[PDB]
Amino acid sequence: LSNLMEVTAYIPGIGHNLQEHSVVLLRGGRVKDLPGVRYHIVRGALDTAGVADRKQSRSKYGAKKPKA
Amino acid sequence: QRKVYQGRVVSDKMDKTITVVVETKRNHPVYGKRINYSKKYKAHDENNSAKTGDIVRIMETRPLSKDKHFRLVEIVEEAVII
Amino acid sequence: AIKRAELNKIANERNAQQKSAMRTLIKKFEAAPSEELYRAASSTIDKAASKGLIHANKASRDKARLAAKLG
Amino acid sequence: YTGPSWKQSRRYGISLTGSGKEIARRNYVPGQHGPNNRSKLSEYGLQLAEKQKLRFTYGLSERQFRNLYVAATKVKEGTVGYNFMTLLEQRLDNVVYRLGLATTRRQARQFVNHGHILVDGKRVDIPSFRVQPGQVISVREKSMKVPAILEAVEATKGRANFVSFDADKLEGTLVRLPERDEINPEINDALIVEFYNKMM
Amino acid sequence: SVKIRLTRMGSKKKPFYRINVADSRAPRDGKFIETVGTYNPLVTENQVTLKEERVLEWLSNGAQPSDTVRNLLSKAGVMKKFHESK
RNA sequence: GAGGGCGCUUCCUAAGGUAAGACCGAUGACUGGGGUGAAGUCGUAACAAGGUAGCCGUAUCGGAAGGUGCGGCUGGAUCA
RNA sequence: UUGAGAGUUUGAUCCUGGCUCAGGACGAACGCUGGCGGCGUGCCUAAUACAUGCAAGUUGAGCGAUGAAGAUUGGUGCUUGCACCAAUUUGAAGAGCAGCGAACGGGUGAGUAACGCGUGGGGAAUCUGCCUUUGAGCGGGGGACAACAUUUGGAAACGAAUGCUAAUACCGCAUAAUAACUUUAAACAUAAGUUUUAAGUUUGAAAGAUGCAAUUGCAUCACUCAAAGAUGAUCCCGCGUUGUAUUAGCUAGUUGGUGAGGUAAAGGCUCACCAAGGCGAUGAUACAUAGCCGACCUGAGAGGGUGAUCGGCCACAUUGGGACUGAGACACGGCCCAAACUCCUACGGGAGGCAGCAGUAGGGAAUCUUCGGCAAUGGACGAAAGUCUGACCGAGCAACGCCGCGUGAGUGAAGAAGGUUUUCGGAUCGUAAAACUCUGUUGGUAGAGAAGAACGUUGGUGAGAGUGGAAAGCUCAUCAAGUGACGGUAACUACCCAGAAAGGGACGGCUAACUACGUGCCAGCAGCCGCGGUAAUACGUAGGUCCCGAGCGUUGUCCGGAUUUAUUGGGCGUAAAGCGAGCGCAGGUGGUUUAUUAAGUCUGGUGUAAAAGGCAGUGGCUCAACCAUUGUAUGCAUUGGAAACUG
Repeated sequence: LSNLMEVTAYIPGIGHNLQEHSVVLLRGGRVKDLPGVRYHIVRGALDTAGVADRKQSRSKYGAKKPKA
Repeated sequence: QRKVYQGRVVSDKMDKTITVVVETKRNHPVYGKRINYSKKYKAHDENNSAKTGDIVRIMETRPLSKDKHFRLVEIVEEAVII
Repeated sequence: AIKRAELNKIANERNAQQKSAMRTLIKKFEAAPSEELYRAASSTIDKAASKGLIHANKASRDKARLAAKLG
Repeated sequence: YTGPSWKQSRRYGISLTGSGKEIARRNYVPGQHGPNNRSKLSEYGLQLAEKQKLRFTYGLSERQFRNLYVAATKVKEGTVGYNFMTLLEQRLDNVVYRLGLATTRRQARQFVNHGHILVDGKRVDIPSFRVQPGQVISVREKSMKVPAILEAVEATKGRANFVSFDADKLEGTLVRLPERDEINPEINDALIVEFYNKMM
Repeated sequence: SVKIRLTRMGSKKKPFYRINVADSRAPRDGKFIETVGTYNPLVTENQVTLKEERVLEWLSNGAQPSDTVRNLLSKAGVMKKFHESK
């Protein structure tokens, strides 16, 4: 954060592919169970893969409608 | 020539200029009661006939010079100092 | 920026040069209660008359002082 | 669009006169929870239930429904519910459906939507054309000899109120308009209007 | 100094003019004085709102009609009324 | 000769320098408090008349809960 | 002209009370899905920087003047006509001197916190070509000069010597005086004062223009300049137009007076001189922040909130500052200066600013395309013709929004083959269903047509002024005459096969939609309560379901609920709270009654957004949505009455 704020925001889902020097989208999200946060991270983004047919929307966390 | 205002002067000392108090009660949109407000208008003195208590009246005309917007020509109300 | 530079310089040059031919026409001003001298000083608005810029109320404001003891 | 009616046919047991057919046995939602037991509802559940029976029985969409249903919530003449349910017949497939020719409103919407029946000089591509009373409905003879229409729609049947039924030319003219005195399912402005129109 | 013109007001293929007395300086879609009449030539057809009064006011003051506006005044007889004042 | 550009100094004068600030941000060795997390360790307090009931404003002595005292009130008791 | 809550300190309740959330709107993005057509809209973003096009010309009805004519006659050679003598004009773009908008059109909100914005008055502060149109002549001569002679310089840039034309240039100078003043009287006249006539002043032209023809005079225009209207401006004032008094004393031309310069004008508008005030604790200055308004999203309204896009005003033009011209600019595409970039430089010099439309590079959520023409207007000149216009009209990009239809319909349902659960039954497919009968929404193809996108300026006829004059021309009452870009454009026939054309979110509740289900407080899910530690409707997981759709859902913003600043529509004993108590400053409130007053208060006339927008109606891209229209609806204001209340 270039504006002197938290070096944290939550990565949802199991696992992640990113590393240092990766552009990271910024969900506006809060979890009471997760201390010291203000923001979350948009998983299910341009830099995100996953496994589809999820029982919630099939397409977050890096997924689509399954092309078979 | 046209319009009119009314009120006591603050400073009855200056030359060819004198102000006026304003009573005007204008509305507060929340509270509803129209509230007094005192605008000031420094303008003409004829012979500098300045007295505590009197009221001069304006003229919508050429302004005299800087800050002298009307010509306070006619002293319609005349009081006596105490 | 096509020919309007010429529209600026030929006009500004020509009638500003007329204004050079108007400065001491206004001035070199003695009192001179003379009919012809006040035909000069009164004529100052009307000395070129098409590039003389005979202007609205300019003769009148130039007749406040001029008429105000023109001589 | 063109979805089934396990909701109308099963979650109410009544596919009303957008289709009209009472369905057969096994009135639950089948597959899972078909051999299983019942459920319950609430005032939300019958706001829900009434908007889905009146909306989803017919063939209406919700975009067109709630937009033209605020446009049924226009005036303030006391009980607006006459102006609500009065605009249940003013779609043309419902008009032919109350001529009794088409089996469902979806059939007259199909074969009126195809540009078969040319209602007064226009290739009809909206069967929710907003109907004005006292006007005729011109029906093309090609449509009158469509074999799906010859099978069901030209296969004549009884006829409702409020129109004139040209059995020879399969036409109609809206005489009066049906209303709460005429049509009666459990229509409630609290349920549908207080489900949609600024829930209230 | 003073003119009288149309007003482009319509669809991609259904325009609709609206006659407004104007100037050489006047924006024909923006700043105006006051429109006089609403016009549609070829639908359906020769459609116009006319009052034939404020055109006489701004011809007492003197304005400039447009093509179909001037020809509309020849289709209004007020130019023959200028023969009458003549 | 008049007048004229140039001839011809000044006025205002855009910018740049000067000085002595003030404002506001960034920034900072070390450092005061506060919050968070351990579940170390010190302690009996505050809670029952909670183990000297307190609770204030104030002075003053403690590692610390805290104490001593000035005066006041129950948001205090056995019931005085 | 209206009104729900949820889950939450809950050992148990109420109340104070916060936290939770549904609904809608977005110049939004994102995972998915992306059908079509119509209607719209789209750097909110770095006033960042710009190779890349276009953005304002005009006329030969003034003028110079090359070229074509050979305006082929002149030896028109003898080539059997022409190399030419080349007859003087279609004289060729017919360059460049002249006029016009140059201030259009168009953006961009950087700044700007109040005469800027939006109302009302006034020129007793004023201007106004371009239009309507009044008197009104188109006097009067002269002279350098663009171009052309033309010699040069210079790397270019850019000039210079050099004489002369032309003027639809200039200029003296009588002729123009109600213009301004010079006068003499005053009806009037208001602190200033305004207003009719009573004596003297400046100076005009394109003697032009095309022509016409003639009672030899008639049309388009500039100065003659008024005679007004009209337009578009000028400044002053009333009104409301952000927060910080941890934003206190502030102010030096400051504030008055006189004079002068200016101006279109009163005006420290300036400046000189002489006076010392004035503001301000009922917010002046200083700092942050802001383009403003009509309007518009939400709220039942009260309102909150925004200023997008549209329209108006204001402001700006890399930055800063001047100033000429121009009727009007301190001027996106004027100048000059500086600075900052950049380019060329042989280093001696020159040149420019996309906050114009495009488009490029920046930076993101944020590309409209480096497309056509101006017919459909709009403006500019031009007698007209004509000309140009990245204005506009259109086409193409964006599901970025709004609408509208749809991918099948009808019969036929058995649990049917089929999936899954399964206590082994039952159950999906719910009216294509497994079949059957057909059909052309949108698209298949053949395409008939192909959307009117359209008015006369150009010529004729005829009428009027009938223009000493019919001429000619002008007014404008007719016909002929092109009115293209979406174009074979929407629409329509032949309609092809059900065949080409529906997915997204959600299921612990919180609000409707739970069992197979690895799990085992594990991984993960979540706005709140939360969960998951062995069979979790929370999760991964399949099936069934719950809501929607070419859009779903997610967060980013805002409104509501929230009465959660409670005027409408609070509380103060303990739950947050009465100063630690007195005065007697403002300020607030007023025992009774008589009368005036109408100030406020109610009634009537007057202003009111050009508009656009609501309440209705009409037509229509069908009908849709929404557009076009038509009214209605308004402190926008000023003026008569009312003494019932207050003052």
